[PDB]
Amino acid sequence: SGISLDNSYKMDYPEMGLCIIINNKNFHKSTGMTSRSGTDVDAANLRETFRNLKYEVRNKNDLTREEIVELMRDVSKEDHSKRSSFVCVLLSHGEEGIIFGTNGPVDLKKITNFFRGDRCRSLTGKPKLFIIQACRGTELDCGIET
Amino acid sequence: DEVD
Amino acid sequence: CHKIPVEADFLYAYSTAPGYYSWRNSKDGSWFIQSLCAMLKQYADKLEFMHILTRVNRKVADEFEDFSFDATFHAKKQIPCIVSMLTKELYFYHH
Repeated sequence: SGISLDNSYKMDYPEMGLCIIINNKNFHKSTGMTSRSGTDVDAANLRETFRNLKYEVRNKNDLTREEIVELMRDVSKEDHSKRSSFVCVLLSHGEEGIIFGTNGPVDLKKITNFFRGDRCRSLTGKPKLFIIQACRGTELDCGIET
Repeated sequence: DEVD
Repeated sequence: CHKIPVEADFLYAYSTAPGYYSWRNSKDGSWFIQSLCAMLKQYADKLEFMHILTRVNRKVADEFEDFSFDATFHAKKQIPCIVSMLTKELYFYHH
């Protein structure tokens, strides 16, 4: 055939891939974390948006830290050979490097490590997208008028 | 408007 | 004939800059997710993903500013934070 370029990810596998949405709205009272009013609007918008991009969307609601880790582990052990990519959306409280389960924190590195090139071989070489709606600390941006 |  | 880094081919689309709060509207959803979904709907058949996310950065930065009765929290702004370890361009369409 003619000249070939390899500058873009192959996105014409039989499936676009999974889109896992973790929607944490209500937190255990003992944590003191506030309920995240509006997050259901986000979760519905994401489900529809990624549906129209032909992702297999799985919505999860109000997961403990243990459930988040087990979910990510199990998903990373699926056979993604026929999938072009992987998407995970995290909607929760957070601080720098951390997202909250309903009962306590999860290191973001623990979640993403399951999908490392050596640990999820059926996603090696494929784009792994993590979309994170969560705080990263407590600083406020005062802005500047233009 | 709320913070996360 | 070679290895790739185990950290290659990840993209982290953070709603806010390191160290910062992220803003969520109780009626409309979060500023970032509102904007991300709007830009994907408009541009996923047209633009490479980093350029989509740059439009999201612009929309969040330009179009949102919070209102609060609390002077500490009033009139603040947000910039999302695109963290790319990707090694290729990403288009959601093909062929």
